[PDB]
Amino acid sequence: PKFKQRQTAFNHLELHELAQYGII
Amino acid sequence: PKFKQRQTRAFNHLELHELAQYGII
Amino acid sequence: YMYNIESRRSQILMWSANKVFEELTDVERQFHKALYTVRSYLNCERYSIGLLDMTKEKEFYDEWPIKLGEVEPYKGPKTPDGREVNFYKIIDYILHGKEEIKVIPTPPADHWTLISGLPTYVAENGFICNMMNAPADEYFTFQKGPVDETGWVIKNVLSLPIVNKKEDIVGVATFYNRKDGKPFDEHDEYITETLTQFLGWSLLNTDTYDKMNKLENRKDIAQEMLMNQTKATPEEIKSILKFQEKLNVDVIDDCEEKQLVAILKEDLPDPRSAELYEFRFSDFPLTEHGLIKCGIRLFFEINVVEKFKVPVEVLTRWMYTVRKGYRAVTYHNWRHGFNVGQTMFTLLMTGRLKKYYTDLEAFAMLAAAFCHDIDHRGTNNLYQMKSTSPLARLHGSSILERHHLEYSKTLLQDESLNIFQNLNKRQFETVIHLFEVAIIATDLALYFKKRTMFQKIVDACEQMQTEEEAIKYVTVDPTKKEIIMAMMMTACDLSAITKPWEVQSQVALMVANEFWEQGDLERTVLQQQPIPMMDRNKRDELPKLQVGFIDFVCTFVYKEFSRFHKEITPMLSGLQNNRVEWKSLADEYDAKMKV
Amino acid sequence: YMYNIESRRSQILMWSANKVFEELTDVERQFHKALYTVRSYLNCERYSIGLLDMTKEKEFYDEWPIKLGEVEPYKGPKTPDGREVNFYKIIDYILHGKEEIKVIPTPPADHWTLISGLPTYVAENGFICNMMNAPADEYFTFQKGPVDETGWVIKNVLSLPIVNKKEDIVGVATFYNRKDGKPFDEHDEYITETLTQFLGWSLLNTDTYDKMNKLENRKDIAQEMLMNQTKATPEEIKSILKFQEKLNVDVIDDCEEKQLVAILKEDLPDPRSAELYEFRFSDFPLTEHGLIKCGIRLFFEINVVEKFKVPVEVLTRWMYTVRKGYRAVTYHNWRHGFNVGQTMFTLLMTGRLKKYYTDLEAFAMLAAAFCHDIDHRGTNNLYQMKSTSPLARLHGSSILERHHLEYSKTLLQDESLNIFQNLNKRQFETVIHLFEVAIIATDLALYFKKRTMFQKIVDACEQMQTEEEAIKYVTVDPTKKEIIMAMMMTACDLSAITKPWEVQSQVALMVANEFWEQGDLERTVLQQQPIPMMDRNKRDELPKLQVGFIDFVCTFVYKEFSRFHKEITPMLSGLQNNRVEWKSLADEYDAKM
Ligand SMILES: [Mg+2]
Ligand SMILES: [Mg+2]
Ligand SMILES: [Zn+2]
Ligand SMILES: [Zn+2]
Repeated sequence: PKFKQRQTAFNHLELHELAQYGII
Repeated sequence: PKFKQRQTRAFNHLELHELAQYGII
Repeated sequence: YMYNIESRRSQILMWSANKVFEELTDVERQFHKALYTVRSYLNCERYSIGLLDMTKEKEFYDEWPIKLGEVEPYKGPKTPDGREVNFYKIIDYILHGKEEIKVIPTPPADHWTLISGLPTYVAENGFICNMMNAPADEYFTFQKGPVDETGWVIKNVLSLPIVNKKEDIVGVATFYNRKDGKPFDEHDEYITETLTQFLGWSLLNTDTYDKMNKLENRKDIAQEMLMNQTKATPEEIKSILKFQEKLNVDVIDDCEEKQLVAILKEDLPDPRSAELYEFRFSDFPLTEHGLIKCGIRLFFEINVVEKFKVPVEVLTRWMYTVRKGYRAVTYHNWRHGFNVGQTMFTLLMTGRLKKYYTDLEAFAMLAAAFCHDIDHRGTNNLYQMKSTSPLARLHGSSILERHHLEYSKTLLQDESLNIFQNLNKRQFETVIHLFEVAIIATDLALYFKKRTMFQKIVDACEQMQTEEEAIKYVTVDPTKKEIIMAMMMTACDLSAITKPWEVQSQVALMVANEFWEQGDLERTVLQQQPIPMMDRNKRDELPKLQVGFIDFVCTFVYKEFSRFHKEITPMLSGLQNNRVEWKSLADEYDAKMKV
Repeated sequence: YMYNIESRRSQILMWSANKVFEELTDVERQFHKALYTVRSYLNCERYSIGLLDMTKEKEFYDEWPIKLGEVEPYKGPKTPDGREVNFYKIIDYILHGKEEIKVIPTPPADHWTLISGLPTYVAENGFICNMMNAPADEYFTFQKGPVDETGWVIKNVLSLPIVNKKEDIVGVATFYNRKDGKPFDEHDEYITETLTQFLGWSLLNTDTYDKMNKLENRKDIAQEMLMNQTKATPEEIKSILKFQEKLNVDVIDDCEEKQLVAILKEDLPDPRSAELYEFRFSDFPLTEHGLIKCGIRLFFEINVVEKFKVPVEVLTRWMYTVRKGYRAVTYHNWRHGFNVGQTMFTLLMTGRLKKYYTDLEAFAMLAAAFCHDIDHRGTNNLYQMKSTSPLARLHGSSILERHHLEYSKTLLQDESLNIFQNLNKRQFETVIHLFEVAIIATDLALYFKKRTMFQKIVDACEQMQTEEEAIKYVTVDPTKKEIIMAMMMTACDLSAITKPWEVQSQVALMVANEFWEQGDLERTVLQQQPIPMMDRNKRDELPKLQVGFIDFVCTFVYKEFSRFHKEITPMLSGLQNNRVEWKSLADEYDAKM
């Protein structure tokens, strides 16, 4: 009886202009 | 060089009737 | 050796298991944790893992140029499932010199692993490839010299596919130099193939992680869309809180809260005029919008909106969204919710039960009473159990009452609706505790189970010589208060039995119709014979069954409350009147059976 | 031996892993699969597993009797967390003979596994217990004789706790007598402790299964509640399909469907009036209910409701449910949806594009056009990307357009709304494909990418002198039809640039207001400087930006379409007029500076 603890694309012009209109 | 295919293989006795009759249980 | 490789294998399994069972994460994060934690057990000077792009089909706008013929068809390497060999990410674990973990998103073909075709060939075929003396092979253009100017030279390569259970490949793990300089042996093939099969099974945890994040995002979107449909629009607020038509501001509620209090206190009907105090209150003359206005008045009348500075617009919009949260079912619609809330207010005020409850127990009690059957589908818990509705799998016992509590708490979570803004945290915890106590109380079963305890309380209090002793004896112990609260909620839930005969008549026809529609659903969908209460053909049996409802269920709680407080004496008296009426109708049915 | 020990351990781990990764199942099912799959590698004569009830807290109605003193306080065994030792299920695997397996829900204390206190003690403390000659020890009082009618007797016990990550104990795996006469040695202790640690980590997969089922139920409830809030009530339907007030029929619709067609065709506005055939259509003098009546009329006018025999009440409910699915945001509300659907109808009928598409294709186009911005929150994809909205985590690119597609297909998925119920499968796939193409084509980035392909189509089509050759050339290839589809969807969504100046000024103000509310949110809650288009402080710069919006986006579409069909020639002409008006507002601002 032993008890243990658990172990534990876009073009350049598109790439510029699309940013101003928030299309990206 | 060796090339191989992949290995993959509570309630009363009388109350029970009334409780069932009214849909309580 | 055999023992060493088996212990190494099993500790690979154990650490990969630990790191996939620490938390659910994507393919990169799980393989980062598992591989980096197994760095000591993979005897490799370097190794890397490139994950293939998983997009098996492409969007139509990317397929247009190929079908149009503007761009020549892709001819070259393809996975056995037919996808393109595109590695979207590489993670290099350099260990032979300085340990470093280089993440390369979208590695170009210039990457020292991809300049040789061997990951591409493994993605093309899914073959386990072991290769020795890399400069000598002619088919694969592996580097014959230093590869990163550090004098590290690729000598051996062991490339394996990781395979999803569909046989679709997900990534290529490339294990380089064997340290000992020996070629890869069947033992190290066995270790690496074990690792890669465990990783392919561990792909289930990533699969689930994405699935649950999708389910979570869809749930949060569905709840926010429901909140948009359910929350009162500002027009619905203005229909009650007529600040525009009298303060002449017309744009924003920039006026002081005392102005909104005045403008609402004049708009809400007087509770003496509309019988909001009496037990005999009937909602049939009033419209549901008038019930909203009456409910806001009831929150004013307990003098709690002013005491705790409940914002008037927030109270008004929480009462309108509560009204909108009820479905249009025959009996468990908003009208029954308001009748329970009005009966609760009547118990507090006219029943003189407020003597046992503070103002943050009456406030929470009324707010829980108004919401005790919000979004009722129209079916009892038996239909939920039998049809196996998502409610019955979500809530094990007291299915609908737990749903009504969860939805009322969800309404209170939004700051735009929260009448409990200006309360302390411990006061909010108290209110939430009494919200659960009052909403889960409404299932009839629980009532039947706790009748004994409430009877023992009332019998003990009847012997008390003075009112002050009974009040102190109740208010000392929280539990006795909770029992009285639960039986108050049940007595409000059944209050229609105590209404005058005209109300009881109609409301009983509504309850019978709802039960007949529920039983028609049971007969049509479940192919079961309904209980005669739910059978339309037993319509003529309705009155005598209603008699059985009166003397079995309600009469106990109303007799115990009539003993507890004399002011609740008339409520039982109405129940007794209703019993006589239904009994006469049952005798007429007996005459029909007598001929 | 040690090699055999590790081969057992590694095999145990691998097959428990295989069976937890076979299917996400409950704790009972996962341990049944693992233990029964590892039945050979345990090498015990018998073993059992008992799972403890997980209720850490009692419900208040079960705690009242304790506080009232009606029931004496529970004394005796308690787990280290404080839960009661209540084994709710045992699964016994009898491996000594007949290979029997039994499941005992709610085992009594009479159960031979619970007769001895050793699982109860293990739940009390979470110790690992190795017990030699179990019936000889006096403490747990094991069965000295045969356990059952079979001559099987307990000789050793190896009881271990399964531990949740919160250190709560979840079950007791009681491995009985070893196949060999040897006691359990520390090598078997190590094997079994490894097994129990793996099982305690597979508790993650069980917890995730239970969480995922709760998430799925909550999602389906939330969707059904949303469906009830969104679906047109019967009175909302009856407000349009006035069968009661004209046919003299009760609430149950027993009328002939042809009679419902007749009664609706008199209740819908005449398509020649209210300019439902014209590009100059303005929805401002019409209420949303009048727009619903118009949209039902437009579905009639393509002659599809009768040709495919789709029900009238389903169509009316679908239209009203679409109206309710649009929010009350400043510009992307139902008015924008109907203006796009009307522009689609006008492109089909007046633009003479109908000669390129079938009846079914036109029906799909009009239904997709009405739903193209359903449930728009009023913020562009940029705000979803920056605020990390659940939409942006759900849909990667074209976030809102994918949301609008998914929601409109969810609306079509309900049979009470499905206008495509009476069509064959392959037609359902065709209409769904055209729905997806049309809705996803409303992302402007996709349009910008495909401008060149559309222009190449138009340039190729201008070279033929006869219409019959042009129709044969286009209609042979599906892809050319899909490009015309995408550019029609983009030309309809941006149609307000083509509307007359009176309409355009007010719509441009509405768009500017929605963009200023967008910028307000990004400044207030995100601490970012808004783009001058979304910056309210640059209100006075609004007309100049409109000129750029005309000079950069729409002019290409309407040039290519005016080349492609002379009938769409007036639409570009209106765009040109609007540009001149914005020019009269831009240079005045340069005179004010
Ligand atoms: Mg209820
Ligand atoms: Mg859009
Ligand atoms: Zn109720
Ligand atoms: Zn749009």
